[PDB]
Amino acid sequence: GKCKDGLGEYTCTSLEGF
Amino acid sequence: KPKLLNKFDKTIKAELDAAEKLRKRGKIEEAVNAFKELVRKYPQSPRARYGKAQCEDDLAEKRRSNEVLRGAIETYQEVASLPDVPADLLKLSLKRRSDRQQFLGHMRGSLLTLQRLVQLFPNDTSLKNDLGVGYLLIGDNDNAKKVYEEVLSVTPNDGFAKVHYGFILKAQNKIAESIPYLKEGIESGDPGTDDGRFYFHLGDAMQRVGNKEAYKWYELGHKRGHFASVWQRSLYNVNGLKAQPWWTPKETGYTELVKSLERNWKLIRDEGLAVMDKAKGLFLPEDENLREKGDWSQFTLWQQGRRNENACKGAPKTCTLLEKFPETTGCRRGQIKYSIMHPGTHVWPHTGPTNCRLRMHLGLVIPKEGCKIRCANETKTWEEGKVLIFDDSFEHEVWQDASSFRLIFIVDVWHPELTPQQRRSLPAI
Ligand SMILES: O=C(O)c1ccnc(C(=O)O)c1F
Ligand SMILES: [Mn+2]
Repeated sequence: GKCKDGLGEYTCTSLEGF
Repeated sequence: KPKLLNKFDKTIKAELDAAEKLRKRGKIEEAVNAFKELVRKYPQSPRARYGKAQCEDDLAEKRRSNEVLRGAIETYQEVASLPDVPADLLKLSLKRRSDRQQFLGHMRGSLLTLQRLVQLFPNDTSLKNDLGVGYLLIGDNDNAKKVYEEVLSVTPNDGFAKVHYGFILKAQNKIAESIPYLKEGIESGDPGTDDGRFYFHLGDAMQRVGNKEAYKWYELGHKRGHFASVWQRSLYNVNGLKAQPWWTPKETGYTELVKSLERNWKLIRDEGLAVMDKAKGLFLPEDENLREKGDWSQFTLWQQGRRNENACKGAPKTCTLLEKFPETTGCRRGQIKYSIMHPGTHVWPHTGPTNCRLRMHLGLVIPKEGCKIRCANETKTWEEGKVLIFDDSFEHEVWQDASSFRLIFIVDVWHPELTPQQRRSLPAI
């Protein structure tokens, strides 16, 4: 699930460290 | 306070202390070699192995190297594999491991460490809370929910478990049920509860049930720095960007994009209509629980700055036209998509996730009556062949009470004050 029109996911990004 | 030295490590505490002193003085390079020397000489020592890992960890931080940090992650695991590891050291080592895995984006790896942590320490409620986060981060809301149910069943006043349970319930559309959990969890003031996600979803759930207190929480979320303002409640933000619910084309600087959309609107329309007629499965129902009622679907050409090649087969001229405007095709925090909405539709008040985009709406098929969009304190209508521009990080709401369908085209652009390197660097949403 992605945050397209809303803020429904626990996190909207997929981070990659530094 | 923490007891980190087993029986043998106490007999070499002088050497262990000397190595750790080098690390604390910022002599990382000397510290790494000193702990490697201690691991060489004392290959079973858990404190020597933890020193090696903490030194790698510091070294990754100094070099800002994910490579160095991945090394530390395995050394933290090595610690837990040794004999006679003291309980406090075992827990610190594996906790730091999970946390650095999460920092790198290894959510399934972090999850496995968290599972192990809970099996090794079955009475530590904080580790169960952390395990619930592990599940949330891989999209496993069903297991997260059970973890927090287990937590609340033994520590029913745990604020962290309450807000997270409330978040899960709200995401499942159990709106009334989520409110007490979200509210009591924030009010608990427990570590981890002062989080914009919980202010955001508590106020949202209240609005959906008619509870007038919703904006009390928006105001408290603003006061505590989670929201730029009461109306602009996005959570993935670059601070300082001009914040305004409605924009003119000239204010955005994307005048050539707007002209292209408006001048070629009938072509954009007609490709969307052809897909409606002959390939309607390309339109997918909106799936973010944003509707009170009604039918709303979208046909997406770009998301996260990536062209959907199959989708563009259905709108080939429109995709070709848009390729000249990287301010939208490269907007990794936006989409390009057709949006169809039918009568009897009401979209709840909601906010998008980021202040880093603006949304253009091009009217394609607009009934004369019944369709309107409110953003913050100003309500507008669409017009066929004309572009509206608003900042969807501000609360907005939509109604469709016409007697036939309404078709628009949504073109998201980078907020115009974002620099080129900002547009290349920001994580995609
Ligand atoms: O199709 C719509 O009417 C619509 C509803 C809600 N939000 C947005 C948005 O662009 O954020 C919409 F385009
Ligand atoms: Mn919206």
